[PDB]
Amino acid sequence: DIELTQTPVSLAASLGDRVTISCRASQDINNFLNWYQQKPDGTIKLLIYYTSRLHAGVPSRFSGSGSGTDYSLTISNLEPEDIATYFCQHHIKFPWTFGAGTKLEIK
Amino acid sequence: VTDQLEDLREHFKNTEEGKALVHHYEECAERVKIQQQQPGYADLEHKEDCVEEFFHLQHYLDTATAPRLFDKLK
Amino acid sequence: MTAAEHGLHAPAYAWSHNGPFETFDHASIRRGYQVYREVCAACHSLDRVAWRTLVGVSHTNEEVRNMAEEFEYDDEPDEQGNPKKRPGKLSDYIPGPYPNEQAARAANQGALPPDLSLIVKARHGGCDYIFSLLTGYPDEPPAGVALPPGSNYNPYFPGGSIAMARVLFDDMVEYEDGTPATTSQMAKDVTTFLNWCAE
Amino acid sequence: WRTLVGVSHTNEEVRNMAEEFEYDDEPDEQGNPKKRPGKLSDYIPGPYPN
Amino acid sequence: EVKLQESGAGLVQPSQSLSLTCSVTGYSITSGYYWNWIRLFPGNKLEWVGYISNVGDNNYNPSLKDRLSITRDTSKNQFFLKLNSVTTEDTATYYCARSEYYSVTGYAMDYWGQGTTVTVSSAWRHP
Amino acid sequence: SNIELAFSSVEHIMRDVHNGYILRYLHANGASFFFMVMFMHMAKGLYYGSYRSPRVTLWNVGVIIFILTIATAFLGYCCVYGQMSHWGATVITNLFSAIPFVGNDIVSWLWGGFSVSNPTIQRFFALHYLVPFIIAAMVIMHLMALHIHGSSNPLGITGNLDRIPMHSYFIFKDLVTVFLFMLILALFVFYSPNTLGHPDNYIPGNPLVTPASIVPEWYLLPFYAILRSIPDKLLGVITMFAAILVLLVLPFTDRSVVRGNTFKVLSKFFFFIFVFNFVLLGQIGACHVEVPYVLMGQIATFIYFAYFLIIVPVISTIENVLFYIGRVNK
Amino acid sequence: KVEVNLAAIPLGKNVVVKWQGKPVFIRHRTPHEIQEANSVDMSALKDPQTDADRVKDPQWLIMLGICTHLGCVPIGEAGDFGGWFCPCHGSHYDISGRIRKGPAPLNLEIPAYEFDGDKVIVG
Ligand code: HEM
Ligand code: HEM
Ligand SMILES: O=C1C(O)=C([C@H]2CC[C@H](c3ccc(Cl)cc3)CC2)C(=O)c2ccccc21
Ligand code: FES
Repeated sequence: DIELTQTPVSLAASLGDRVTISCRASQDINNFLNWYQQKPDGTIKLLIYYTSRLHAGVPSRFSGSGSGTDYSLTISNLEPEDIATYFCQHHIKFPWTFGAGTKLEIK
Repeated sequence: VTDQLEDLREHFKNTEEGKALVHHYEECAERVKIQQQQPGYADLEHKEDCVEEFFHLQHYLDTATAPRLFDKLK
Repeated sequence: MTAAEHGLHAPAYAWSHNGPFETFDHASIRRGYQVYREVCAACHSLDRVAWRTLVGVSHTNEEVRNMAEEFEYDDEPDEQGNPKKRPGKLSDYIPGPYPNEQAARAANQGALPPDLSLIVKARHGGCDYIFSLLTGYPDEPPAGVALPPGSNYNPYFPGGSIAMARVLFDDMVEYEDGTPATTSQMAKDVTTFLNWCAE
Repeated sequence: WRTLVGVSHTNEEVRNMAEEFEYDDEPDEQGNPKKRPGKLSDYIPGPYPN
Repeated sequence: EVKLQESGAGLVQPSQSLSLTCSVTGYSITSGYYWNWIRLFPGNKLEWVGYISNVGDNNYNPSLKDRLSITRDTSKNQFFLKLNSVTTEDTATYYCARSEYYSVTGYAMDYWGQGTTVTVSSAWRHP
Repeated sequence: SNIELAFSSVEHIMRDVHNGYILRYLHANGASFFFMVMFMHMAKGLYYGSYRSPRVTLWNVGVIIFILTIATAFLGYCCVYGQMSHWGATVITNLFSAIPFVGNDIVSWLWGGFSVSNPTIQRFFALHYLVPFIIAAMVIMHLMALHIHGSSNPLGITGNLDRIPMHSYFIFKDLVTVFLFMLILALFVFYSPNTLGHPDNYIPGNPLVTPASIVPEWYLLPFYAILRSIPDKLLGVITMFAAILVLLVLPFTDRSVVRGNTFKVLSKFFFFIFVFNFVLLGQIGACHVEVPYVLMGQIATFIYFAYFLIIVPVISTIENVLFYIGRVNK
Repeated sequence: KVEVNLAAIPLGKNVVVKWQGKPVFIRHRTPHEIQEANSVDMSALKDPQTDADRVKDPQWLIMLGICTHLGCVPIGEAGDFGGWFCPCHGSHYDISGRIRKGPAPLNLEIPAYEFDGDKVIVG
């Protein structure tokens, strides 16, 4: 059951600058890795599918990338409030598997 | 030589109905600016514009800038 | 249909030839050719019009022989089997600016400038609509109309977004006879000349 | 070329012959010529240019 | 638009059956893509539960395979959880989501339910 | 008739051939006047109830002629090879797909390849040559039917009591309409040569890009309308063709006891609703599939077929009964 | 068979090309646009079909611009469905190239195609 290294184990950041979570698969996943987003009120959304591609509405300042077994999630600026815990799942086979997460608060 | 047409469009913008109608557009052009500074405007989806105005103006111009214009010409 | 998709109705200017008894203004045609030659020839073919056809209308026999030979048409191979050029004859058709459809678009952000020979019939309104699209490039794309990169605004074109930038800017043509080389006089002529071309 | 196929030769046999010659081909995006090998859709070229 | 609406008993007594329901609107259960269950654990970690497809084939998680039963009602445009024999080990928030499928970009859950929180407990509630 | 030279060669006929422009503007404007005059001829036949026994075959054959004239003029249009031409020719070829199963193939055949291409304009030229002789062939049977019963009258009673010989009255009478005909035709041909054509057709046909103003020929419009009025492909086709065929029931549905709207107030009235509907239907053809136009289109179409199928046999049956009780004692 | 330069296609630009005498449509689909396509009711549809079957990568819409009514070439970025309008007898197509309003009985046909580098072989 392919496991994914979420890291840093939730590290906050400053209001006006970027950040960059990352995932690391226990196997080769072939870019089949989406990025999700959990605002504190509970709601979970789509942000990124197939390693690098935006979902409808997620502002262009979101990025994300990777290949083989290592993948990113580069934001541009944390304003106005990207305050949420960003999970990551592989879907190269079954069962699929999210990460630990990476909660993002203010410094 | 002041362009035979430009000149004729000018003179007619500055009659009664020219004033009345250049304004009607300005009121709209202003309204547009106001709507544009706002946040999430690019996703407003039904953004107003003033082509409908513009065209009502040229019609008034055209209707006068046409049977007149051609005699100023060679 | 929104009045923006339609384009604004060009008005009934009063042309020299309008009416059942009205020959063209050949003096006017003569001007349009210059306005044609110096300005729009840069982009626009006029392929179904032949040099000879000008003679007796806008010019005189040599006047058109002169123009004719300023260009090298293809000509039958020498005794060896190798190409050659040659000047033109009155028997010829006024050559296009481009060597094919592609270079026409390459030179225009991928736009295909319409051959003009038939333009005054291949459009509704025609003489008027030709005049108006040429003297109707207003200064700015109306409040709210957001214009693409390399496209202009015209109320007389449908949906304003015309791939042809404005081209009449007073006096850019030196009117040989000595007339106000304006833009509404540079234009009224190429229209009367382009009218001829299609009819 | 195609007309040979099934009569004197076989499909590739004629595809081979075909491409040994560069017919004219539609201009690039710029408006400048180009060659290309032949297709079976072609007519066996003359020795002379005219 | 498309919308997912969770509804069900989120207070289940152990050794029983957790049983949620995900009603949809703005797309159909029987057009295309995938219809999933996913549970969010106390320790804020996410786990894929299983799915019913657009033609109702069941890819379960094998950690929970012996214990569930995804199904659907097609007249009502909704799909169902039935986790048998519940332990506190199962206590977590539950989420329904639609997962698309493309040849190129593979799967992605793009329409998520609002959440329905279950707590395995032997406490008593007024039915 | 080669797809290259085609569009140009007509320009050739225009720019080069001596009196060639007169050749074209006459061919084209004339085709229109053909169609006007033919509608007025078909009108006259409705109004005075010519379609009515013993003249059924007479009538029926004209329905065949009318069909062949549309077929003819269409092909002659496809031969200019402007824009309206290449897309006209696509749709008519495509009406055949509406045919179950085989329909696509028919179209492929009929095209001689992947698209309305070159083997197409070339057959459309050849068939344009053929067919007018078929009309003439047919005009002869049409005149034969006409002959064995002779013409009717704007009174719908028997002629056999006061006949006069076509020479020299009508020969001379017919000469008046003739010159008048040529006059208006002269008017268009020399002064308004395209006040009847679509400017999209001075544009060389292009198989990748349909225009965005698809107005078809005027004499065709009322059918374009009827076609569009139907949100189903197969049914829409059928209903377009049916718009012409239905013309064959007219001698059965006319229930009357007299030939002619002349002494027929209730008949006159709807007869001009019919005419005027038909013109509106035509206006609908010119406008975009916008609102309320679509729904207006739909209603006219109904009115159209209802006039043959419903109004007429109804009204005429009523009108029989007004004629009885409107005099007699008991 | 023909081949397109996918890179030369801006995000949201409609590209037409000559294949088999027909035109072939290629829009570079924005993600908002990708969502519209796949968030729709297949009962509100005449020829009902999942966008994800009609396309391989959802960013690329690839289809023959022949109006399945009587075969015209639909105008791009047109209609009442963010797709295409067919000026011949008003068939409206959406942002996945399928039939919404009009006489067309079918969704704009999807050709055979393979991706390769940023070259797609539309044959
Ligand atoms: C007397 C001068 C000129 C006239 C009358 C003229 C006229 C026209 C006309 C009638 C169109 C057709 C658009 C339509 O009606 O649908 C057109 C388009 C165009 N023209 Fe010109 N033109 C002139 C000069 C030029 C020049 C100097 C250039 C560039 C150097 C140019 C480049 C183009 C291009 C690229 C288009 C394509 C626009 C489109 O596809 O919408 N033209 N022009
Ligand atoms: C090539 C086209 C046509 C030609 C050359 C033609 C010729 C004629 C002529 C010469 C007459 C005698 C003069 C007159 O009564 O008007 C006539 C009458 C008649 N036509 Fe035609 N016609 C044509 C089209 C049609 C069509 C399209 C129809 C019906 C769809 C039709 C049905 C009739 C009928 C029923 C009469 C008898 C009229 C009466 O009783 O006075 N004809 N036609
Ligand atoms: O889409 C059409 C279209 O539908 C017709 C129509 C007009 C009436 C035709 C017609 C055919 C047969 C009969 Cl018996 C009557 C009318 C059918 C095609 C056209 O003439 C046309 C012309 C140019 C561009 C597009 C089109
Ligand atoms: S051909 Fe597109 S609507 Fe009839």
